[PDB]
Amino acid sequence: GPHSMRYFETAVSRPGLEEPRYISVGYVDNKEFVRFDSDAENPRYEPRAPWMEQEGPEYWERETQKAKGQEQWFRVSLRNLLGYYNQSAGGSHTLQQMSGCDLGSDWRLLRGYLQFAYEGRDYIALNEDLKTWTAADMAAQITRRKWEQSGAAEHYKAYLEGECVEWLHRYLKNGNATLLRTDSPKAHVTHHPRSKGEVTLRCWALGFYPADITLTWQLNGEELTQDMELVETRPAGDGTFQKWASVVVPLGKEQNYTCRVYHEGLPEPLTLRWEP
Amino acid sequence: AVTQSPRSKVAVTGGKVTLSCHQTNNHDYMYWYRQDTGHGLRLIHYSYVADSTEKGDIPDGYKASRPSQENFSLILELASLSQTAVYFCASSDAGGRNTLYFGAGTRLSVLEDLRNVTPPKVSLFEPSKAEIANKQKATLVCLARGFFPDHVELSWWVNGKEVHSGVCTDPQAYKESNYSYSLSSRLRVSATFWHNPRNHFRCQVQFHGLSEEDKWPEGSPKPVTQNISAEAWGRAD
Amino acid sequence: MGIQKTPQIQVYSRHPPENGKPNILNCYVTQFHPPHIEIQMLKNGKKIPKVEMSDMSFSKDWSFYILAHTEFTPTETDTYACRVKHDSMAEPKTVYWDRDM
Amino acid sequence: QQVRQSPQSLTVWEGGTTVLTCSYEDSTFNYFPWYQQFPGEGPALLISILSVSDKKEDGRFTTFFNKREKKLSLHIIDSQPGDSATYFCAALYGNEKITFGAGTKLTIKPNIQNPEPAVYQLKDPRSQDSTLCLFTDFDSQINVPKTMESGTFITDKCVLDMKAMDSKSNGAIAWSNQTSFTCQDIFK
Amino acid sequence: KAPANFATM
Repeated sequence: GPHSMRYFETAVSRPGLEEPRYISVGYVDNKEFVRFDSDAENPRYEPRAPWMEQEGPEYWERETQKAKGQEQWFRVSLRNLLGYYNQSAGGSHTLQQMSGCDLGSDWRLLRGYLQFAYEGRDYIALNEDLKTWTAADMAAQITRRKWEQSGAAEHYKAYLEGECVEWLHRYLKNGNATLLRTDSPKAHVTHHPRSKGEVTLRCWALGFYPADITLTWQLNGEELTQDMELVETRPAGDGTFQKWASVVVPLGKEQNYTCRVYHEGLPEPLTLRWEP
Repeated sequence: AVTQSPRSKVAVTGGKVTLSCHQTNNHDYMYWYRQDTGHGLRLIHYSYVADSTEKGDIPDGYKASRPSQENFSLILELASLSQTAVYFCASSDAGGRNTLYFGAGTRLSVLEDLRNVTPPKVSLFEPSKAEIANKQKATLVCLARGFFPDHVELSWWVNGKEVHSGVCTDPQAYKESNYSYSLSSRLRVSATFWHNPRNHFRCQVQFHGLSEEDKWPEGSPKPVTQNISAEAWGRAD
Repeated sequence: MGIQKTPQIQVYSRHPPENGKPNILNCYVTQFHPPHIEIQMLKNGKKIPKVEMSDMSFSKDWSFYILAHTEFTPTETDTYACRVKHDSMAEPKTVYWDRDM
Repeated sequence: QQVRQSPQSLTVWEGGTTVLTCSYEDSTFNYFPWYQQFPGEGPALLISILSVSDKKEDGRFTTFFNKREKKLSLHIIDSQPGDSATYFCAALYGNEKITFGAGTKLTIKPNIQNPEPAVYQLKDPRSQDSTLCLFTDFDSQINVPKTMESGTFITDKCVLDMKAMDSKSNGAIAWSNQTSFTCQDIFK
Repeated sequence: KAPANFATM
């Protein structure tokens, strides 16, 4: 199947004496595997998945040096944007970056990403050609022109087609057994009266990993849409996740409704019903 | 632009020396490099933000100061013989792969005794009649002698404008004795250009010695940085 | 720029709640921007000390998320809540723990 | 040391191709710029290449990168006297600090093809008896003798080019702390 | 491994 790697980076300037907070998080197939935070007592890239313990000290040393360079880069970039937008000096501002690659099972690069946001809005992004830029506003045109003149896209293209692909491959080899790990959801239905002869049926899934999951309600073989509510999938805090989905139904008809739970850990989807 | 000051410095051993650099690139990173006999670019100190500095690879004997974004100075509190070298400032945007933009360099000589600093005698030898006759060319030869240290630049000026065609200058001053260097250059023109009395030829030797910062006692010439020229007019002889 | 996002808050227990069993109360706050946020967990309207905060992360829409958690032992009598202050909102938002959600 | 650059200096005949090479130790290095430094000036970026490429060309300059042997080179076609300069190779990984080689001093010289060597004496008119010796128009093969005596000085081959016409020439100068010397033997 | 950004914004 496909695979992905991403580095999500944030620098947040602070109105006082402190330099910007800089954080970088790496993901392989959407699982956090490394992290750097400038606010840590000893700021350094750290392993966040067991399988990253295969890398020697030089890996962590040189990645750490890289983060230190990025931190300066973000500091300079924040200061430049503050001038481009004519913003006041004593505020707080957020610059973010997403970078990485999607790979096929044949290890072909399917798509490279290199994009930024300022104050929560898209700022600039490298196009799919890995050669040209899309700039969202006036300030970003300044950046675009600057990067066009210095040939910046070529450097990101090199990263995305070379290192990004090659290191993702290495990480998948080292992380294979752990990346395949699943915990199946445990499911049950709860029954909660509400006014005018109606009841909420809430279908729960608990203790599952990874977070991806689908819950559906059905009646008489048709999947439902109205009277329905889903909560965002949420961590339990112990590395597993939780979700529920609910439907409002007529009192006396509850047992006609069935919930289905779809999750990769399961040998097949769960189907269940209120069982009083 | 990245501009260094001074262009040349002669200092006493144990004296204080400050080399300055000013950049108008609005760059955050600034650097000081050392180059020895035209080789190497060795990082002494650098700085990635106004008002702070970082130790480079060969920091010892040197301090740096970054009082503003534009300015980065290299400070030698107690100059030693071994700090005789050429020093280059640079700037860059962020660092890493971003291009370094360099100043034009500062030559430093550190000496035990500044009484040895001496400007050149500049002599212009006129072309041989045998060359003019046999080859329809006229080679003028300029010789600068008796100078110390070797911070000299020789240029030729024809009719008030600097020329580069027809010139070859020695790349390296020749050491004649402990405290005495010599340098030569030649300018070759056609016989008839030399034979024209309207043509003016000038060898200019730029000597870099002491500056205004140096105090000098009462009775003798201060061997300051200065231009010294020798000249000749063409003639139909 | 740019674009603020209002935090989305869930308060819920790690394990199914029972009065008298020790448990973990979570406050999961997502979809917010900017990243500056204040998060308290409250018992009877009073700040709980020693609430732990996860690392903050962000999503592909740029919005941030974080988990606050504390040890607790639910009872019939005690109210629990999570209170959040963020610049997207005029006033703090307080979300009470509902054990059925 | 991580970037190895040889030779210290090299001469190439005008119109020839100069080949400058460097080697590096860190196989992860992925950005390789060359800097050119002309006498009395500072280094300036000449050309650069990323490790995903084999070559980069700009006018008469080409850089080549060979990952397998960890070798970088710079080729200059139709070498001009104006290409005389020190060339620095360099390498780095990522955003790490640049590592420079020691630099190769390149001098491009004409190979003179109709040599008529001669020796002349010249006089300084602002002097009593001061003279020097000029050895000019000799061929580019021969070694200019060096002084076999304290008190007399002979300079190295110095090539000039009167771009007024087509007339390059090798020359060298000698002078002494005396008029006991004579130009007609000092040069051979 | 992470990106090492080039020119600043």
